[PDB]
Amino acid sequence: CTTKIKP
Amino acid sequence: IVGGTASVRGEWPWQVTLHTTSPTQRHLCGGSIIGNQWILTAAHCFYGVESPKILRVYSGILNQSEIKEDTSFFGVQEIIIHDQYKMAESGYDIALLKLETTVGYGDSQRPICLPSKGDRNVIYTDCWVTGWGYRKLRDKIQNTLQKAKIPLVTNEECQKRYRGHKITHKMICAGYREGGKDACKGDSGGPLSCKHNEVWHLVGITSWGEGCAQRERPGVYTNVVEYVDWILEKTQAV
Ligand SMILES: Nc1n[nH]c2cc(-c3nc([C@H](Cc4ccccc4)NC(=O)NCc4cc(Cl)ccc4-n4cnnn4)[nH]c3Cl)ccc12
Repeated sequence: CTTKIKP
Repeated sequence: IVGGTASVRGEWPWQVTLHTTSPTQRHLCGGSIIGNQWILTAAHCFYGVESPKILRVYSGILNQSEIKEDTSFFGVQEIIIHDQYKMAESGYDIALLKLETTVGYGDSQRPICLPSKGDRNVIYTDCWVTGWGYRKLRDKIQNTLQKAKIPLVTNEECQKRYRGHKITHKMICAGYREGGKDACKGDSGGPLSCKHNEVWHLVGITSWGEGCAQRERPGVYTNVVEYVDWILEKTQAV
């Protein structure tokens, strides 16, 4: 994904 | 899901079943894994839910019969409802569940990509709505996760179909002119997943409709691309 959600 | 078919195990690994334990345990809504502690779902699912303590998130489920008292689940630490949300029909029907523990990714449970800002102009031709919802207005929660392929409808065409409502660009509609295939009761909060360049994107969140799969009544979904900054605000908070 281009949109990233931080772990 | 009306006019759908049984999904194959592992087909929609971002799909979750959100259960309530109050007064008794039952499926409440669908949802999507978007991060290792994040579920994206519909704000209207939490009407009367006074605490996240009564919620259980089950991932990696094909059949509701897989869920018993000994089945593992994710607890919910926090319910984050869009603060402009009033009702599904007025929009902002979006919410995040912050999980008490981390989802370990695998072939049974993994995230779906959020849409790209540059992809607000892309034409999605391969969209599917999934859930354990009713197959008709008077039915029951289905055991097996169902799927139905549905075409996206322009905002202009959707507005013509919903006289008396205001269909905003924060909403996205999907359905056949003659009806037959759609989301129904129990599907809300779940994904509208579209495949583009061999990658699935979370294009919509099942929100509302007048009846289920009726002719000239497309399903209305939260248009996820319009909420990417809101999602990042909440999940990437410093
Ligand atoms: N355990 C349970 N037993 N029965 C249940 C039946 C439900 C149930 N879910 C719902 C939800 C609304 C809602 C969510 C949570 C709590 C209370 C209400 N609606 C939809 O899931 N579908 C809307 C829709 C979206 C779209 Cl895009 C196209 C058409 C429609 N529909 C229009 N009319 N119906 N669907 N209603 C009913 Cl009853 C849940 C659990 C259970």
